[PDB]
Amino acid sequence: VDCSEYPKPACTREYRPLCGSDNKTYGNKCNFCNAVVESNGTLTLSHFGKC
Amino acid sequence: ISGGDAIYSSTGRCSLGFNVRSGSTYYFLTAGHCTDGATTWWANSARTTVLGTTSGSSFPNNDYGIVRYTNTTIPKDGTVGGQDITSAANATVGMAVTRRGSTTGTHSGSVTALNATVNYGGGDVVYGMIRTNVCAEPGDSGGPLYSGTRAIGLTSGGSGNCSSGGTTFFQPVTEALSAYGVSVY
Repeated sequence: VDCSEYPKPACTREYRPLCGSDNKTYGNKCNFCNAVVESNGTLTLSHFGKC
Repeated sequence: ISGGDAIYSSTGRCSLGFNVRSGSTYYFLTAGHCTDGATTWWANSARTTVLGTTSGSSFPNNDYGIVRYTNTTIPKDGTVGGQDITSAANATVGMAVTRRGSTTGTHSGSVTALNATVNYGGGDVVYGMIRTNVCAEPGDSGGPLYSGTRAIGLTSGGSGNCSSGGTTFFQPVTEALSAYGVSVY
């Protein structure tokens, strides 16, 4: 997952989870990448699927 | 199974929008971004209960898709959870609406604008969307937006979440019913 093309003003709402370094399960790649941007690049991908 | 319930494809989970029919053929509507590249749909994560197969998909530009039921025994309720749906209508600014999705359940709000353009990036732009102040979260895609017994739209996307609040855009259901020649029941 590459978030360089973010942030994005809107995200679709399908569920395909990713697990962040903050132990939070992010619902999809768009939600995850917007969160990475919001954290000013401190959040990273722990693994794919739910945490 | 009814509007708002979970649906699973090979790729992920979305929500069933509305059960509809044409003659004696039953289908369900959901978001086009969920039907895109999906063939078979199941009722559970285990993929043991088949629902049917994708019959049409329109995304981007629009955001709707339709799945033809192949499961002959599963109940196909013309409701949203327990709420009966008896017709479809056009959204209007200030209309009180309710959304039901497989992740967040039922949430209400109002229509704040019509004919909105939403850019999901990478050339995925959808047009003519209903803007609302209703929240939605991953898994809720394709779930129904209704107002009393009236079907209004299908959840497409937006921002925020149900805790802090958000903005969700919906595809007008009338356009999908017309494209496929189906009707709610």
